Amino acid sequence: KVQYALTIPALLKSGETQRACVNLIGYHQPLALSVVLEHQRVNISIFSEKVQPPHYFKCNKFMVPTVITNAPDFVTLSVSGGGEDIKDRKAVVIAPLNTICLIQMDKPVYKPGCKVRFRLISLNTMLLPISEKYTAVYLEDPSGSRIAQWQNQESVGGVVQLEFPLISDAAPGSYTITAEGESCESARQGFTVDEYILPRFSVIVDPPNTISILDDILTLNVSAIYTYGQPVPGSVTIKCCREASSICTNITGELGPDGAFYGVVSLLPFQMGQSGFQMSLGVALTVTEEGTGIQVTHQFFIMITSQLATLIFDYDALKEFYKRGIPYLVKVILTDANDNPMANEQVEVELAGKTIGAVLTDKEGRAEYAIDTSSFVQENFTVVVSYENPHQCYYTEWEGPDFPTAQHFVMRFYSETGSFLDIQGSSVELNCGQVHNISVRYILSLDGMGEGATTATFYYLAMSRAKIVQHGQRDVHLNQSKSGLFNIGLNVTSDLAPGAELIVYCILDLELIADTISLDIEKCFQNQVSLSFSDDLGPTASNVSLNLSAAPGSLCGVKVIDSSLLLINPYESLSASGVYYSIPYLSLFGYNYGGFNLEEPEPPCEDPNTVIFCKGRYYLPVSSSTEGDTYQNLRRVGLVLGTSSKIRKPVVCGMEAKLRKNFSETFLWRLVSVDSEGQNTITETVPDTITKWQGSMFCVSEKEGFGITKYSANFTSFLPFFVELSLPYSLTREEILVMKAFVSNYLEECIKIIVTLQPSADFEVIPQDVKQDQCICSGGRSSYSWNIIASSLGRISFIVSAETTHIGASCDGPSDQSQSTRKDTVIQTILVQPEGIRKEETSSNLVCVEDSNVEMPINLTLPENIVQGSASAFVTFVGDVLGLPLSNLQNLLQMPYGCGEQNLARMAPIPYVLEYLNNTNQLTDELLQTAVQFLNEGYYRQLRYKLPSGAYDAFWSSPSDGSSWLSAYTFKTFEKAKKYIYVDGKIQQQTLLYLQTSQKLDNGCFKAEGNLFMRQCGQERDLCFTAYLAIALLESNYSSGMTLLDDALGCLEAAMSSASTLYFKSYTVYVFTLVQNWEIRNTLLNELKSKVVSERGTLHWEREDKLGQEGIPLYYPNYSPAEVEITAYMLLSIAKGSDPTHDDLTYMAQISVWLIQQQNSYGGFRSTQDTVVALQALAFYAQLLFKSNAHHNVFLRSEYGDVGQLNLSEHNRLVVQRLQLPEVSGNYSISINGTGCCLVQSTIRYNIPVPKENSAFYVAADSVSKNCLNGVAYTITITVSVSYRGLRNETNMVIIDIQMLSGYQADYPSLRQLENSQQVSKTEEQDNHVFLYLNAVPLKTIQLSFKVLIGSRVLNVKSASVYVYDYYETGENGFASYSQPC
Ligand SMILES: *[C@@H]1O[C@H](CO)[C@@H](O)[C@H](O)[C@H]1NC(C)=O
Ligand SMILES: *[C@@H]1O[C@H](CO)[C@@H](O)[C@H](O)[C@H]1NC(C)=O
Ligand SMILES: *[C@@H]1O[C@H](CO)[C@@H](O)[C@H](O)[C@H]1NC(C)=O
Ligand SMILES: *[C@@H]1O[C@H](CO)[C@@H](O)[C@H](O)[C@H]1NC(C)=O
Ligand SMILES: *[C@@H]1O[C@H](CO)[C@@H](O)[C@H](O)[C@H]1NC(C)=O
Ligand SMILES: *[C@@H]1O[C@H](CO)[C@@H](O)[C@H](O)[C@H]1NC(C)=O
Ligand SMILES: *[C@@H]1O[C@H](CO)[C@@H](O)[C@H](O)[C@H]1NC(C)=O
Ligand SMILES: *[C@@H]1O[C@H](CO)[C@@H](O)[C@H](O)[C@H]1NC(C)=O
Ligand SMILES: *[C@@H]1O[C@H](CO)[C@@H](O)[C@H](O)[C@H]1NC(C)=O
Ligand SMILES: *[C@@H]1O[C@H](CO)[C@@H](O)[C@H](O)[C@H]1NC(C)=O
Ligand SMILES: *[C@@H]1O[C@H](CO)[C@@H](O)[C@H](O)[C@H]1NC(C)=O
Ligand SMILES: *[C@@H]1O[C@H](CO)[C@@H](O)[C@H](O)[C@H]1NC(C)=O
Ligand SMILES: *[C@@H]1O[C@H](CO)[C@@H](O)[C@H](O)[C@H]1NC(C)=O
Ligand SMILES: *[C@@H]1O[C@H](CO)[C@@H](O)[C@H](O)[C@H]1NC(C)=O
Ligand SMILES: *[C@@H]1O[C@H](CO)[C@@H](O)[C@H](O)[C@H]1NC(C)=O
Ligand SMILES: *[C@@H]1O[C@H](CO)[C@@H](O)[C@H](O)[C@H]1NC(C)=O
Ligand SMILES: *[C@@H]1O[C@H](CO)[C@@H](O)[C@H](O)[C@H]1NC(C)=O
Repeated sequence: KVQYALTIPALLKSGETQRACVNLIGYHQPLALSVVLEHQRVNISIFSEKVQPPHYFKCNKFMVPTVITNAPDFVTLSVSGGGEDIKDRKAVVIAPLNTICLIQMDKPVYKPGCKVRFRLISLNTMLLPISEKYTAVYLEDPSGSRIAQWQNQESVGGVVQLEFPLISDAAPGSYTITAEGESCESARQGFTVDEYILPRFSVIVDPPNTISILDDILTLNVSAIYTYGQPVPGSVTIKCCREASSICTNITGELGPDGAFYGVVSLLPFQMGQSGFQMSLGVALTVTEEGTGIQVTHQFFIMITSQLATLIFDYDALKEFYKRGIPYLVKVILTDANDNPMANEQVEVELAGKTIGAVLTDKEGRAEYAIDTSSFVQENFTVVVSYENPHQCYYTEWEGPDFPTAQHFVMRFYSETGSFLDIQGSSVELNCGQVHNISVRYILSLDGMGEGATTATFYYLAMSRAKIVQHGQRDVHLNQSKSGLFNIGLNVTSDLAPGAELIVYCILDLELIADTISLDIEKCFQNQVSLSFSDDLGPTASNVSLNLSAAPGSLCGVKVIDSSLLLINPYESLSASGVYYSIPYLSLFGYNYGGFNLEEPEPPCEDPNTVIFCKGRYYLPVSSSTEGDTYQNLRRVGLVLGTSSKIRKPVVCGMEAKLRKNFSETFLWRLVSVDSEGQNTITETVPDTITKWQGSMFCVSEKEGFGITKYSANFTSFLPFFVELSLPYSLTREEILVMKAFVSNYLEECIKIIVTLQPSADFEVIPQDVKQDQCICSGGRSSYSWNIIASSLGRISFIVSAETTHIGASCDGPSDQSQSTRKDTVIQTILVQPEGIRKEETSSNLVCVEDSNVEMPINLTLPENIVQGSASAFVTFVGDVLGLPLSNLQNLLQMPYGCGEQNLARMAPIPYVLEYLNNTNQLTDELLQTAVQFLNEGYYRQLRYKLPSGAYDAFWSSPSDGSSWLSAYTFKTFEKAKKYIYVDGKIQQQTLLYLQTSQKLDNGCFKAEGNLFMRQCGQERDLCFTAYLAIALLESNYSSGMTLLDDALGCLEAAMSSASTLYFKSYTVYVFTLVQNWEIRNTLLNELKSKVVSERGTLHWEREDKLGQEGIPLYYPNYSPAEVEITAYMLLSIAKGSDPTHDDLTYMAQISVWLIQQQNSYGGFRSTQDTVVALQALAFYAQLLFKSNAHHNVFLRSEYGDVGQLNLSEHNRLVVQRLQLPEVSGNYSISINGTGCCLVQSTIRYNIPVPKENSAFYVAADSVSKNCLNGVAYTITITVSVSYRGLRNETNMVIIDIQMLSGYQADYPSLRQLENSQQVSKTEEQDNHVFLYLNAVPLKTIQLSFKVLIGSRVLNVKSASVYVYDYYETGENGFASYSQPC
């Protein structure tokens, strides 16, 4: 006879080689086989062999033709021979496959100020590199807007390397990535960038997390640590209790040796064992400090349990089918409390309703019994196990059983002739390169394969992902009668991916009996990599050598990362399992694939009313609904058989189925290629940070594949001799500060040390007369200190030193030849600044000389009551009119930034100045690069304030329903500045749509949102906003056909009779110049020209604020910021004329000289909204006046001699000439000769001691101590009061900046508390100044309060200053003093 079997997967994978296995047996004459995978048109030739005598088990390769959409095909088998011929036809589905794109994100957690290092990898379905082209690689901020994009990223070796710096702001959240490709669909990825906050404490506690009722002691192992690993002396108090139904205890302790508290808590006061239960013991632990009153609180709940003993079923062994004659292996796992093994115990197993086993455990709660399954013909067979011991404490709560109990429900396994195969499953990860010997048990009954032959062959098959690999045959000699086991020599290799399913079957005479399991294989990646450093230990500035080897001809990307991250976010992208799980169809399940059943029709149902004469009684057929046989053993692995033998159970009708570390950057990111066998040496330089240096790589090759390293190589860099200095940021003149130098020894031998401070003449040092050579040893640190007099000015550097005379063997034993000399000197910086506040006085001038000479003097007069020693006289020359605001673009104004409008002053005038430079043939490559960098940084900073509604608002920390004016400003600036840097079009579209929806048409006028920007225009706020919206629309390159623009022009047309405001008239003039008009613009500017204020050679427009024209109630400040904006629009409008005539160039000069007069030493004029417009107008005006050569030589003289002889030319046209007068009270006179226009600026810088003598913006600051001890107080509390006493309608956004009291620091929790509370819109700290942005300050006094810690202690502390000023009008300001509470 002929018995045959095809084994093929049901779902073939297109384009990759698979295997088909054939199992012919029984025949005697030679045969001729043919297997064809009938595609649409072509015939494949899987087998075309001449088969010869019996036992033909061969499994042959074939290539699946590539197909783009899953399609069903047939497999035909022919057995043509001399005798019987067999024809068979099964069905399979050929499926398509994509290519996989992966993102390697090194440094899993990111912080602001870092560099995100991409890596795109494209792979075939088999892990091989392919060339891939990308078109839409870009990032996305948590707000959902694209930040950066790359175009046409071509892959060189299947890997694309990208970099992206992250701005110092870096809005915390989860940035995402999109990487669209010609084959991939979306290679999405995520970030976990978090705000870098470093709390001064970190408390560590590890509760048992579960306590039994019969427990009397609860032990706590709690400690606390600083940020940099220092002990925290103080008091730790812990209070724990619980509620009862419908008592508390508390203990305290002290620490200090190293930081540790063994907080034993007795449960006797607690009602453990009584009705005062709540199943949860709450615990609150608080740690404090002796000096500072700051405390850290940590609360956790400890579970209260009652089930002391637990018995469970391990669902790895203990299969769900029972076979006749094969013992059923019952394995029970016994654990107590928090999952601990048990000693010798008896678990009683009930088979059906009677205990049969009484199994003793194996000293680890791993008990096993062998239920004899012979003569079981039932269909359910529920086995139950229990922990019967009438001594344990088992008081259940949910009215459950009184002893641990588990139940397992099984099924019956069918086989026609009577024979069964079982495979002893494995519950461990099988390693690569090792032959394994999985065991198979078999019952092979009589009346089956045939008595008289004591030999049986069991065929053997494995399935890795969707393909058959490692076929085999194991033949057994039946020396005994019918039972036993044999070993399967499986050869696990890298070609078996995770999840390899094993199949063993035997074909007896008419029955094919098969059993399958689901082995787990470790991930080996068919490649080998041997990343390894050349030394585990080294100094902090050593030359690290790295020796990597892999498969020949491999492109191989390396990475070295601080492992401090892996203790925070242990989720590495591109792990050993992510790659493998990114593979389609790695474990077939059934026959339903792509909407195709692939299942042959069921056989006919046997009639259940036909009697049977079996032994002596009539019988009737019966079949279980839920059962298992060979067919359900397959159809689960996924194979397709075509055997003649029976593989399905019979069925009868009527019974159917129915962040705490300062980790540094990755210092190598190379992508090296491997030459020959592979001995590449990667050489880099280690950074200074003292951490771990775990190294990994992914190492692809076009021939074999890539192998990720398994155990990352580890490196450690440390300094044997540590010296550290702690200093405050700034100090006050003639103040006695103490220096604290920590010297530490990490050598195994005890050492001595001598430390010396280099004396200097700039600053004096108090001779402390302290000298002790402490015999410090391993794990120790000293606290040598010195007294420093701050009798100097400005920047001073402190240098410490060491000599390391040690006598290593303790102190008595001489070192001899053990060490020679260790040198470690650390530089430190200090800035001493005179007492008082800073003041400036700038008088800029423009010189227009045509072969003439100018001898203007310098009119400088230091004010009376001035601090001596703080005085400097400064002179600035620039070769171009708009030349100075080029080196100071990022710091155009000294004001603190952080609001929406404030931020649009470091990127708003840069497009205009760049356009001016490009137009007057002066742009340079590096200057353009710097301008682009500034623009891009500004875009990153400003993108943070965007609301999801599409509108832009200030104070992202305190959102309020968007701000229409700020949205218009940001939209206009982005549209103007999208020529150079990348700008998302969706963001502009969304903001424009928000402007669309912001109709709110009060009569014919638009209405603006927010109430903190046009606070000075009065009731005309709507008209002013409409005019500004029109200005933005015109100068964003929009024609007058838009609906918003047409409506705005219609609104502005009917405004001449009303709108008697000199602020609104300027806006209307500018918009009617932008919309080129001859009559309306002309008559409006003719009206405005009448109200011009004339000075000596300069013309400008005052605010014309008739309401309250006085000088005492805060109206004396002459430099009103408002008039600068109006004059700048006036200059812009007159410049944007039809043809500037000779009678109008003089007007240009007379309006520009005054405007350029109000320019500070940095470029900013008066405020952000003013300096932006002033710079734009100055750029446009200087566009119309330019000299090719512009010869200028300038020299400054005094009554004693000539200071300097500077020269200005084309080469010296964009760099600023800076000079300092040696004498601050001299008699100086400058001289400029040549032709052209130049700027000369003379400034005086000094200090004044808080001139609080007059009526102003009333500010009063005072303080209280809380922890005042022996003089200096550890914690301070500042409370300030602000009130407004001027004559204005309402006030605008105001800032109060407080200078910290010498060497103190801001209390970040207190500042954050002020931020969360709704009194200050935003709080910021930098360089010992804290800025608080108040939205408004009314006549009613506003009181604020916040705390301040102590850093480096200092005595003889002088006063500090609190300064309040309106951000948009610095004329109304107030000063207040601040003193130490003690
Ligand atoms: C090729 O396949 C066809 C079915 O399309 C079938 O006749 C047979 O398997 C092959 N015939 C020839 C002539 O190769
Ligand atoms: C498959 O069988 C054919 C029969 O002639 C044989 O020549 C071939 O080497 C076998 N293997 C492959 C991969 O074709
Ligand atoms: C713990 O706090 C409670 C507060 O009710 C107090 O009564 C008790 O005295 C405290 N424990 C100690 C040891 O002081
Ligand atoms: C913490 O570690 C173990 C675990 O509780 C304990 O034996 C040890 O005594 C504890 N150490 C301290 C300092 O409490
Ligand atoms: C099997 O049949 C018995 C008969 O009463 C029934 O109690 C049980 O719930 C069924 N199922 C299992 C898994 O034992
Ligand atoms: C598995 O067991 C068989 C028993 O004879 C032995 O021959 C073989 O070497 C074993 N394989 C191992 C231990 O890897
Ligand atoms: C297992 O497979 C590997 C890879 O082909 C081979 O090198 C090794 O010799 C095999 N082991 C045995 C025992 O055949
Ligand atoms: C590389 O190492 C060598 C000696 O090991 C030496 O040149 C130096 O330490 C390293 N190179 C640089 C540039 O630091
Ligand atoms: C953290 O980063 C580096 C150390 O590698 C250092 O330059 C920087 O100042 C550190 N910042 C803080 C706050 O410690
Ligand atoms: C390196 O560190 C890893 C961290 O888990 C560790 O498993 C490994 O044993 C260490 N050593 C080497 C040589 O990888
Ligand atoms: C500038 O100084 C030179 C002398 O160095 C003098 O001859 C000349 O007339 C002055 N003026 C101009 C416009 O060159
Ligand atoms: C400028 O000159 C005037 C004389 O008109 C004098 O009063 C004043 O002190 C000088 N300095 C300043 C800064 O105004
Ligand atoms: C400068 O202006 C010219 C004039 O069209 C333009 O082609 C060029 O791109 C501009 N350069 C820059 C850097 O914008
Ligand atoms: C925008 O500028 C382009 C010049 O690049 C100009 O052709 C166009 O008319 C302007 N306006 C609009 C609405 O495109
Ligand atoms: C012009 O400036 C250059 C710059 O080095 C230098 O020759 C000198 O200062 C000037 N030469 C003159 C004034 O002849
Ligand atoms: C400073 O120069 C001016 C020039 O007129 C004049 O007052 C006098 O020569 C000098 N004054 C002094 C030195 O006080
Ligand atoms: C300032 O504006 C307010 C707006 O409510 C109004 O009282 C008046 O027009 C002005 N004067 C005073 C004193 O408020």
